[PDB]
This record gives sequence, C-alpha cells and structure tokens, in this order.
Amino acid sequence: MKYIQTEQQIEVPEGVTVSIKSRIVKVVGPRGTLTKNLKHIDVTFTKVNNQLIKVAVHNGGRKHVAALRTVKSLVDNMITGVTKGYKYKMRYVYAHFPINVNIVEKDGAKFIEVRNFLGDKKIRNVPVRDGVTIEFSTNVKDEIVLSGNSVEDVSQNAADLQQICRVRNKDIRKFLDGIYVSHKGFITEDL
Amino acid sequence: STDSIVKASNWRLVEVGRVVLIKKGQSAGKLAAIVEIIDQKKVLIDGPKAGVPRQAINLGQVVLTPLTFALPRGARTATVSKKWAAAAVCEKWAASSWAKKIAQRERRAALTDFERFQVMVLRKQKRYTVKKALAKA
Amino acid sequence: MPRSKRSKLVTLAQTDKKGRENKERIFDEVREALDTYRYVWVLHLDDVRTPVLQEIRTSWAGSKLIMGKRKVLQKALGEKREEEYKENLYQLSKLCSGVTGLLFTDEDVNTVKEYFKSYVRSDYSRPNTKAPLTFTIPEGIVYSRGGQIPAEEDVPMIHSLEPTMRNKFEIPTKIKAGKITIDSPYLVCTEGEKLDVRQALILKQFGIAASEFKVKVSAYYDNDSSTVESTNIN
Amino acid sequence: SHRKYEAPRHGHLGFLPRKRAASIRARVKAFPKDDRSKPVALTSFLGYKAGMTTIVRDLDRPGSKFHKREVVEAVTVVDTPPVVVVGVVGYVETPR
Amino acid sequence: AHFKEYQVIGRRLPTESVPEPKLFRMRIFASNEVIAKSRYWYFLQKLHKVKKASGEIVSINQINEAHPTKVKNFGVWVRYDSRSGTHNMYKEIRDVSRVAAVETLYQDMAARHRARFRSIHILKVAEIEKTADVKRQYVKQFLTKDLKFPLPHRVQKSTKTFSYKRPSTFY
Amino acid sequence: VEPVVVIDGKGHLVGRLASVVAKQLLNGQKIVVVRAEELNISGEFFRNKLKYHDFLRKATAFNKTRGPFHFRAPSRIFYKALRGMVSHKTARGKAALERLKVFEGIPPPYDKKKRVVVPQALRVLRLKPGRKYTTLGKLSTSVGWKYEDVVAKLEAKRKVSSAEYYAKKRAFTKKVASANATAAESDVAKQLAALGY
Amino acid sequence: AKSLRASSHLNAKSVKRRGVFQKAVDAREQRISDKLKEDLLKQKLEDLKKWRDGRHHTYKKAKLMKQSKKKTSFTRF
Amino acid sequence: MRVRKRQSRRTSTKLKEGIKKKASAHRKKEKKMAKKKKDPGIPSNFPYKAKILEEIEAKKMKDLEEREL
RNA sequence: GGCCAGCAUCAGUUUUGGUGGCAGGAUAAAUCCAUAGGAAUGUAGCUUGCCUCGGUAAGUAUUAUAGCCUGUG
RNA sequence: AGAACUGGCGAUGCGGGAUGAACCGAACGUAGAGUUAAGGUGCCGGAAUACACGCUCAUCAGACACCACAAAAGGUGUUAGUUCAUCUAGACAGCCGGACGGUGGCCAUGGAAGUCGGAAUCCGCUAAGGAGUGUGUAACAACUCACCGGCCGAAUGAACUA
RNA sequence: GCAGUCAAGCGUUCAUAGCGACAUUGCUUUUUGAUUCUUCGAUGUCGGCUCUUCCUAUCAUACCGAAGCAGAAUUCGGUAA
RNA sequence: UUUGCUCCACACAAUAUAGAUGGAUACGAAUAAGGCGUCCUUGUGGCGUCGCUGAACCAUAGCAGGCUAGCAACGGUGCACUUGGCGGAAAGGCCUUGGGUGCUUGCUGGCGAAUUGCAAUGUCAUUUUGCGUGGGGAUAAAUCAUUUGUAUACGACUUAGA
Repeated sequence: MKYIQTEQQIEVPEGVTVSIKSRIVKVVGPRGTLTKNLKHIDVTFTKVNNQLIKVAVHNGGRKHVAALRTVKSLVDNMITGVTKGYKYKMRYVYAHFPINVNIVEKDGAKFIEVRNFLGDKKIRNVPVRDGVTIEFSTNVKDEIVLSGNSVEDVSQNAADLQQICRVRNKDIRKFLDGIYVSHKGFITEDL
Repeated sequence: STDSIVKASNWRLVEVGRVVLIKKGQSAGKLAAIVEIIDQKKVLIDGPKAGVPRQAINLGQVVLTPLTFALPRGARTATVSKKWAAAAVCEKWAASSWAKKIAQRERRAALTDFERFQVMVLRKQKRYTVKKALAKA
Repeated sequence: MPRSKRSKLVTLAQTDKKGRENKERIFDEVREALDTYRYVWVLHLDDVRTPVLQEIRTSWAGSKLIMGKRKVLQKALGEKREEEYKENLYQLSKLCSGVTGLLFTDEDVNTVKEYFKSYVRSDYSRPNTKAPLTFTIPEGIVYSRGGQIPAEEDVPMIHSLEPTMRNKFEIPTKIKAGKITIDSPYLVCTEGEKLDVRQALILKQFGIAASEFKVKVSAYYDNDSSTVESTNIN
Repeated sequence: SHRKYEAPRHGHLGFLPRKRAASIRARVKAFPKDDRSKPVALTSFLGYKAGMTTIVRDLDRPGSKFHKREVVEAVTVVDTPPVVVVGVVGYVETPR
Repeated sequence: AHFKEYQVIGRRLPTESVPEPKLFRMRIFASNEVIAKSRYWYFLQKLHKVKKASGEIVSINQINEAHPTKVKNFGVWVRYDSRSGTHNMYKEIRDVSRVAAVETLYQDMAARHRARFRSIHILKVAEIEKTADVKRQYVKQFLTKDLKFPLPHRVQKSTKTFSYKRPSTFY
Repeated sequence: VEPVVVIDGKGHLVGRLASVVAKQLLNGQKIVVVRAEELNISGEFFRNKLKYHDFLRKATAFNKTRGPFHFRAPSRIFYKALRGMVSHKTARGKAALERLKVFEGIPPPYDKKKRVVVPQALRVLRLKPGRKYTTLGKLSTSVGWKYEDVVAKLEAKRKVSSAEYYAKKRAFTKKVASANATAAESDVAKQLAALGY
Repeated sequence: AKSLRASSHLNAKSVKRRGVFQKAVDAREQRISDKLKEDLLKQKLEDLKKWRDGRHHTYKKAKLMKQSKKKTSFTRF
Repeated sequence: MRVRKRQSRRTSTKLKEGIKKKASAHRKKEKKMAKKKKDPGIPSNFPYKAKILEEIEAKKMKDLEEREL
C-alpha cells in the first residue's frame, strides 16, 4: 500500500539557520556551515516553523519511505555537527614497536603520517579531510583526537587511520597493534 | 535577520473544493469541483454550473486548476452549485490567463478568411506603430 | 507483515509470560484485601532491591503488601468515584505515582508512619540523583573496590572486566600483565553531582553503596472512617 | 581435445601487422607530458645511427655484484649534427 | 467487460408431484445477460443438484446502485480457485457503485492472484455503513479529516513528436 | 514541419529517441542529434556497462578486424542503437540513415540553431522517479571514449557564449515587450484583441 | 610475484618519484635549458659577425561549395 | 571486468517441440496416476460476520420446521 | 472518329460522418423537490485549559451562522 | 510398450508462429472493392510510444510452451491475503530498575557457587525472577535473558497462502 | 542400493486408508595406523609432432576471509582465466 | 600550349535532385521544480506573474505581385558598397559604422489584368559545368628510363643526376 503522505520532523535549535532550495541543504550555526546535496532522493521539505522543518514523501513505496528517516537523520547530524560538533578519539596501541604518528605538510596539504607500525620501514600517509582537525592529546599517552562539523568526514578519516594500520598475515589474536577508535562523542559537552 | 528559508513547491492539492478542468470526454473544457476523494487516482467531481454530471473520474482525465472554494465533503449537486455561485468560481476562472488563452484559441480557431486578412492588416498597423516606438528611446 | 523484518530472537528458557490472568489475580487480591484490612497505605518503592522489599514484607506478618502494575492497582482502587470501590477511594488512585505498593494493614497509623519514617538501608547511588560522595579511582592496578579497602586488602579487578571499563564506562584502562590499569587517577563523580547513567553504573561496579534507601509513603485510606489522610514522608 | 602440453605463444600479437613501415623515418606517436612550469625544451631530436662499439665502464651501482668493478658494455653511436628549426605547427584540441 | 449487476431468478420445472417449485435468486455481476444467466446456472449446479435442463429462468433483472454518485467503502467477500487450491478473501474497495467495485476487484485478482473471471466467486459485497468498521489501511487512509494530497511530477501528454521547450512537471 | 530538426540529446532515452529518430528518417525527415554525451539509458550504470561489455565480447574469432566494430563515442552508441531500428542493408535504409547526423557537444552551425526535444523519449516524462539511469557520456568514458574532457571544456565555452547571447536577447525582448504594452491599448490593439490576437 | 600493474609496487614507485628522481629530472632539464640558451646566444653572436588570405579564402569557399554541391558534407547537408 | 557468456533465450524448434511432447506425456501419466474439505468459510475479517451469522442461524429452522405434518 | 481526363445525375458494392422519431427497464437508477429520522471524518453555538496576541486542545451540542447519510413520497 | 478408433501429412499451395514435416488460421481459376481469420500495432514492419487497474528492478529480468524439468526448497525483495494471538488492566521497540530467599541443593575433584559434568529439578517470597539463557571466573565476583516493573503512547506479533 | 525408523509436512472427508522432505539405523575383511605389501575377461584401437584459441570447475602467481593461525609453514574457503 | 591556367562583370546550351515552394525561430539548469518582471539588505532573498504546449512567434495584401499620384512618419526592409568587433569543435557565421539607391500594404487615390476559354505542378530556386561574351592574376611538377642499397620475389621502398 502507498502511504498517502509520510512525514518526518527536523527540529532546528535556537542558533541554527538552514536553507533548502532544490533539495540542496545548507545548515549554518555557531560552529560553521555544512552543505549536502540531496538531489538523489525525491523528498519534499517545508518550513512549518522557525524551529521545526517538515520533510515529507507523497505517495511513496516501502523503499521510498526508507529514505525519509535517512534524510531527516542526515540533516540532524548536520545540525549536531554545526552546534555540538563531532569528536572522534582514537587510541593507538602496540606491543614492541612504538607507533610514531605525526602530522606533516606534504605538498600544501595535511597528512597523518604513521611510522614504525610493527617495525615497517614503510611510511603510511593518511590525508586529512578538509574540516577535520587532528589533535594529539598530551594528558593521555598515544591518543589521537579528530574533530569537525561533519560526522561523515571525521568518521571516514578516523576509519582511514583504523584501516591504514591493518595487521596483515599475522594472527590477530596475538598481534593487537593498530589505531582504534576508542570514543565517539561531541565537542560540547554539554550544550 | 537569520531565519530558515525552505523553498516550498506550491503544488495544487487534490482536495474537496479544488476545481478541475476536464480535458477529455463528453465534458471537455468544462470546470468541475472535487467533491470527495475516492483513492489516489480517482475522485468524485461535480461541475453543475457548466453542465458536468456528478461522476467518479480518474485524476488523469482532469487538470487541477489553482482555484479552490470552500465546500463540505460529499456535497450534493445543489450545494455544490450554490457554493460555486457564492464563491464566484466562474469569474475567478475567466479572469485567469489560462481561461484567456483557452478563449483566445477558440476565437482564433473560429476566424474566417476575411477576419484573417483583417488580422494581417491590423498586425501590420500595430507593427508600424511599435517599430516607430522602438528606435525612438 | 511484508518482508525484510527484524527476526524475533527467542531462547529456550523455562519461565513464561504471565498474561492477563495474573493482573486479574492482583486486581482481585487488592479487592479482597480492601474488604478485609483497615488501613491501606500507598508506598513508593521506585527502585528497590528485592531483599530489601522482602525484609520489609517480613518485618510484619499480619499485614499484606501488594505490588503489580500501577494501572491495575489504580483500576482496582478505582480511577474516579464513578468506578471506585469504597467511599472516597479515588483520592488514592490519584496518588499512585510510579512503582507503587499497597500496604493493607490493621496496625495503628502511628506505628506504620514511624516505621516508614525510621526504616533505612543502604543502596547503590542510583542514577539521576545527587551524588552522596566522591570517589577517584587511583592510578595503577585497579582493584575490586577501587581503593575503598586498601590495596593489600583488595583483589585486582578481573581482566575480563576491562572491555566494560573501557567501552561502557569510558575509563581509560590498560592491561599490564593481566591487570586492568589506569596511568593517572580517574575521578568518577563529585559530591552533589546529578549522576548520569555511566557514573551510577561505575559506582555499582565497585560496590559503592554510600547512598541509602527509605520508603516514600504518601496518603493512607482508613477503611471504616472512609477517608484518606495525606501523610507525606519523603 | 585439449592441448596436451601447454606452451606460450610464439611471437607478440601487439606488434601486428608485421608489415613494412609506411615510412623510413619512424613516427613519434607520443611525446612527454607537457609541464608548463618548466622552461621551453624540445622533446625529441634527429640523428643517424652510425654503428656500434665497445665501452669499458667504471660501474658505480651500489647493491650490485659488479659494484666498483669495470664492466665492458656495447654501445650505439648516433651521429647527431645540429638540427635547425624551420617552422611551427599549432594543434587545437577537438572532440575528434 | 464493464460490469452490470443482475438478479437471476429460477426454479425447477414443475411436476405433477410438485406445482410451483421454490424460486431461487442470486445477485450476479456480469457483462451481459447471457453470461449472467450461465453464471446463475453454474452456481445453481454447485449449490444443489439442479440441472439447467431440469429448471428454468423465471426472471432476470438488472440491479442499479441506489445512489450511484455517493462514494462508499465496500467490503467484498471472495472465494476463488487459484492457483493451487481455494481461498477466502476480503477486500475493501472505496468506490461509487457495486459494479465498479466488483470490476475493480476482478482486475485486482487478475493482477495479483492471476485468476480469470471464471475462477472468482463473489460471495457478498457490503457498503460499510460506519467508517470505524473499515479494516484495511489502504482504504482507511482516504477517510481522514480534511484530506489533501498533491499529484507531484505531472507528465504532460504531447500530441507532437517534437517540442521546443523542455517540459515542466509543475503542479 | 522543419527542413532539418536539430534534436538536443540531453535527458533523452537511447532506445526511445532512437526509435523516434529512425521513424523520422524513414519518413523523409532530416534529423541532427547534438549533445549525444548527456543522453540517457534506463537502469543503473553498472548494468549498462555490463551490457556494453557483453556487446564488446563479440568479435570475429579468426580475424578480429572484420568482426563487430565497437564504436565507443556516445554519438556512435546512439547511432548503433538507431541503425538496428532501420533496414540499413538496403538502399532505402542507407538513404534514410544519411538523413541523420549525430554529434557530441554542439559544434557549428547548430549552436546558432534551435534545439528541440522529443517528449516521448525524454527521461523526465518517461522513466519513473527513483529508477536509476545511465548518462551516456559516463558509459563511453568508462568503456574507452577518450574525449569527454574535451567536449566538457568546449561545452562550457559554448554555454558562456550562449549565455551572453541570451542576455542580449532578453534585453531586447524586454524592450519589445515594453513597446507592445505601450501600444497595448490603442484602437488597433483592441481590434486585434477582438480577433484573438 | 607482484605484477607490473600492481597497485602496491606502483605506489612505492610513486612515492619514490617525487624524491630523488623528479629532482634529478628537473635539475637535468634546467641544465639543458641553460645549454640551449648558450647555444642561441652563440648563434646570434655569430649573426652579428655579419580568413587567412585570399588563397585560403578561395580554397575554403571552393571546398565547401564542392561538398555542398556533391552532397558530401559531414557538418551540413 | 570479464563478463562471461550469457545463455541464449532463443528457444530452438527441436527443444520447444520436445517440451510439447514432454508436457503431453506428463498429462497422460498424471491421469494414469490419478486413477490410483474442511472450511465452510465465513471470513474472520469480514465486518458483518455476526449479522450474517445470526441471519443464517435463523435459517436453520426451515430445515426442520416444515418437513413433517 | 483515336489517347487522357473533369464535373453532374444515376445504378451495384462499400466506408465514414450529421441529425430526427420511437420502444423497453425499478415505465432506468440517479440529480431536484417535500418530509421523517439519524449519525460523525461533529457545523454554528456553549463550557473549559493554553496562550504567540483569536487563535488554539478536548468536551458538549444533531443544523443552528456548514453539510452529509437513510427511509418514504 | 500393445490394442481400438478418429484426425494431420503423402498428392497441398496461401496468411501467421523471425525461421521450419507435425503449431495457429485457411472452400487455391484471372482480377477489382470491402471485411476478416490466426497473429499482431515502439522501430525494423502495415497497424494506438491507445485508454485503464495493479504487480516487477533482476551485478547478464522478462517477453515462452507450464496437473514440463532443473522444481523440493532457500531470501532481513516487494505486494495482497488466511488463521491464531497480544493490546489504554498500556501493544511492539527502546532505555531505566528488580532479577530475590532455602542455596555454595545432591554426587563428583585440585576447583566446579545456575553456566566442565551425572542425576534431581522442589519449596518459599512474590509484580516477577530457571535449582538457570548465554558472555565470564581457577573457583567466586560481574554482566546477561526469560520474567516482572517504571517512562512512552497505539497498534503489533506468529505461522501459513498467492 | 535394499530393508527399517522418525515425522516437518501432504492426503484431507478416517490423519492409520495411505504418501511423505530432513534426520537416522542395519548390512560391506579382525577396533590398538598390522594388514587389507593384492593384481581377476574394458571386443577399445587412438596418439604424437607442430601450432592456435577458448572454458573455469584456479595448480601456480595477485588480493581477501576462517581456523590454536605465536613465528615459519599449512589446511579450508572467496574474487580471479 | 594557336594564352593552356586561374580570379573578377553576361547571355544562353547542358541543366539536378533519397526529394526547396513563407522562416532549422540559438541560454543554462532543474523536473519533489523553474521562466519572466521588479525591489533591496544582491540572497538557496522579498514581491508579482507564467505554464497546463508550437493551435506559438515572426512574416504574410499588390501582373508569382505591374505603371503612377499624394498624405503621415523617419520607422521598417532589400541590394551593392563601407566601419569596427567577435567566432577555430566542423570557426566559413554573428553583430556593428556610415553614406548610396530601391521598396514600403502605416493611410488615401487613378490605370492595367480578360481568351490559360470550367482543372491539368502549369514550370517562378540555385545546381553547377561550358561554346562564347570583356577585365584581371599566375609562369610547376609527376612518372618511365638511368642510378642507390638503409629496401626488395615482382610491384613497392630509399637515394642521386641538367
């Protein structure tokens, strides 16, 4: 059965202004601005209020209504990134060879450079995505902090470190080394 | 200064009281008010001031027009005609440029040869006037 | 229902769902107790350990304490006068405010109210309350009590608890020769903190029962006098 | 019936047709990738193959077995008098 | 085809041992009189052993809708024999007339359960007097208060092979 | 009705446009198809790439120089789709195909000419929303055609020039609209209004 | 083992390119450019010791008229 | 990548007529093998169940009221 | 008088439009009118909470300052 | 495979099934006009990219015969149904809490506390809570579910059929 | 394979009249790697030299996944011609 | 080369239709969105309006479009010039300066038309080549034969020779 009209509600906080024309969403707030292209989803937005926005699909199937909650949650993640901000904390651990993770400017761009992973002479370069800040906590030894307005970028770059240090041809029950996401959070904490 | 802006497409709505334009069938080019909604594709329309019998018709057979008037759900032809009169739906329609384009096509299609010659000469006169108006300021 | 749906996970355990008849039984037991006993207190026991409840329930025998769904008890006592069970009883179903117990009894009102004023047992500092202390997990090998008995008096925390300490508790823990270990002291909560879930789960994990429990008793219905006295001993 | 003993192909199928080259002067079908930052240079040259001769080379190839040892090599001598520019051709980049 | 609803009334041929046999009536949906009368005979065969040669048709009369311009919620009761057995079904059809509801149901059986007009048995069709008594959400979704829906992405049928404007899917 | 119909290829479905154009050609009409690289096919990209590779398997085994010839450019993919819709091995079929010209981009002189669309082959009016589709330029680049960047560059240039042209033309039609509205109330204007003009 | 088209070995090659190898290429190129400038200077120094047109217009007009007159035009009819 | 061979959907005459022979043989063998109800069905989602139930329960009197004089 | 044709009035066969008069049926069912009831996808009114400023939430009330259903005629 | 009958082909063109002994159509002189059969009407190809109701997306769909085979099943694809069950005495999903007492039941053995095992598998207190569903420990601890309960608020679950 | 068994289901009208997936049990040369180191009528002529291509049902080489996979090696499986 | 060849101004022979007969009449992008007009604070802005087809828009009157007289405007438009700029995707087109000569149905007059006999496309483009018509500009190569051997079965290839 085709639902006549199914809706989801994107609640905008006090400091955020979102602009949506032709399913291109711009979200602006205290921590910066985000933009996403939603032109692949046939979905309809509506400003019911300055603090609420209604997203709706008319005459949709079971696969098409599966994309309303995705769109609503993507806009919600935008809003939380532009107010609270996303902060992924990764901890790298090692048994014998100490991993040396530094930040280097290679060719006008920014790179995480992982060295000595299990004694590899290979240098592993992970490009820093734009808007992601790579910071090294001093209070805790051997921990990387990624932060940004976009959960997608921060999580992708964190997973890029997670995968650049994958242990190959070893028993991963005994070889525990690598860079692991420890904690996914918000920059603020608490508002 | 900083409010949310969302461009809302202003779709015509299939609603009780929306007036439609029957594009094919025995009621071609006649208005009709939507009386009840049957399902996604079919509705019950009624066009009593234009001579449309109360019927259930597909939505692909009519064209939604921007005009809407207050009308209770399920209104019989009597109150449909009364509300059509009270809301001046025919007048609002005829004032709309859509009805003017339709009436213009019906007027042009009825022109005989003499009137087409007259149109030619009048257009040449208005052309002389307009081209004089151009190249002037 | 159409496809691609969550598969219900079932296991092979003994005990079964109770159903409608258990609620009917609670309803009828409340009714008969109302007919039999005189004083009916409503007791708020929102987060009560079962041994505490059983001790309270056995610190008297000639009375009866009935729990169950709050809605079924409010039903048995009756929502309003039009559906109540005894004169002026709906002023009690308006006073069932959470995990509610009904204490049908014949004991004098003074005895019951002093007992529920003066009964106390320690509990875990359940979340969403003001923290009654402040414990900092020391740096080094974390022991079972986290230092609340000395290190030579306590045993090291099980290595198998470290994934919980590191993921569910967010404590930055290491394993050094099979012992959970934090390199720097970690404070869990401060006195006066409105506890979050993870703070109160950490405190329970170390067996920190610094807080205390007592029964929050609101009004009682005097059967023969057919009135309710709004006692309130929070 | 399958081939009893597997053997690789005789010859190369990417050097076909093995016909006579259309001209004596072989064409250059690709020039090095243009980098506008560098100064202007010629990407090729023209000479005549004169012959071959023998070279002793003092080989400095670290990590080799002939490192720091003289090695005799055959070489080809291409006679290359200076070539003289006579024209320009400009190429536009079209959808064909 | 485009259906009509008939009553067909028959009886066994009278006898010396029985004058005026019982009269039996069915409401039958069919395209025309001949199909409807055969339909009557088939059902009367199945119900009890009355042969077409042993009985007659005492009447056949088209039944029209009392209010063929009032949208009703129809509850249609169907048994059929496709494709591997027999079944009961109950379909809500929001519609104007009984014959249109029946034609819609026959189209639905052809579409989903792949059954021909000879495989479908209409058992009872009833106007749901009360909207609270509708049970299917796909019909109950049009009964809500102040119902409105757009018709997004209008496709304009073109009588011309070529067009000089990129078309618009507006209103 | 026109002497030559220059069809804008963008947003059109390959088979449906090919059928329309083939019946146009067989009827004596001259058709030019431009912007063949923005032409559309139904189905996800991988599916049509797989169908093209299935075509690309075919080759005369003993001499591959005489097998099917797999022309990669979007004009030639469209042309192949169109040549299968015409009896091209006859003189009539050959004659009809030579009333057709298909290009990538919009080369001269058609950049100064009106472009039409075929609505019964337009993806917008035909292919149901939400259904995946393939743009022919992506497919051609993926399977060998090596001039997508060139056509994109030249199309950007052509769009710049055409935008200048349209700005001028819109200014002039603003002037003419003002003039016709200033004469919109004269006696002759009202007379033309009485005659639907 | 690792093929020519191997992604791993190609990436090691690409890391190595930007180092000593591209440096040597660019330096070599600079030296050759200076030699070319020397050569041109020497040659100029020994030097001191001492439409398009009507042809192309008629050519193109005739070509286009022949293609329009034999019906052999790629671009027009 | 390397797309494999796709089986032809172009049926042969020989195969198709063989299928006809097989299907006829299957019909005849099924008849030979064949030479060797528990639902009145008043549906549980029909809304007027109780009304039609009561109506037909009232009509069970006729099967025993009249038959004997 | 030879060849090829156009139009008209006809005859045979046929194809496609415009229009008229009847007969039938539940002597169409309807729509429309009159009336008697009824209800909710409850209209006015009324009560009340909330106030962003007269709107808003749920009750009450069967035509009222909207209507609809059914029966009968 | 045998019997009995009847049709088709032989001797036979024509329309259709792209093609063709066995299929569908079809009363063979020469023509004209109309109408058709079987099959069709995107283009090849004469003929609606007709109207209408649904279903389907296939990383090699289907266009095809079907009491035909591979075919009985497998699928967190989608749709329509049937039966039964739960639900303002609060449903499904979530968090949160309780998840107890005899008791560390008996035997076993280095240890075995519901969870290496063998047999019992009961009682109490209950709103509910197994002499324990799993992770766990050397044993315990802890966590977990099944089972109740608090918050939320209205439909949901299961097996089957097409 | 034969002969059983059980029964998800089927038949249905009687679930015992019968069918019947999966699962399983008996039969096959002696429980302590000894023998069983052990041969038994192809009515068949195809097969090698050179040389090409295709298949994937992958032996190797490439990349993966699962294993008491410590390392080394190996085994099983996936994409892959 | 009886001056062959080429480029400019006319007169006709031969003319040629895979099919002229008012005009291929130029944004881009989206389609669950846009076009146009206007305003400012120049935005994913506000306001208005439009589509629902090109059934449009421009042209369109005259002997297949003649010969003349005026009025009103100073517009449009043709042709041969000329000014400047732009266009390299296959530009070979687009825009613009100025004068020159026509036309003007924007408006009103005067004369002609017949007999193609009641229809017969009733021929109205250019498409070019050319016997010629009178003014310009231009003044090479290739092959064979000889030769070479960087090539070669023969052709072919690569050289050299006033």
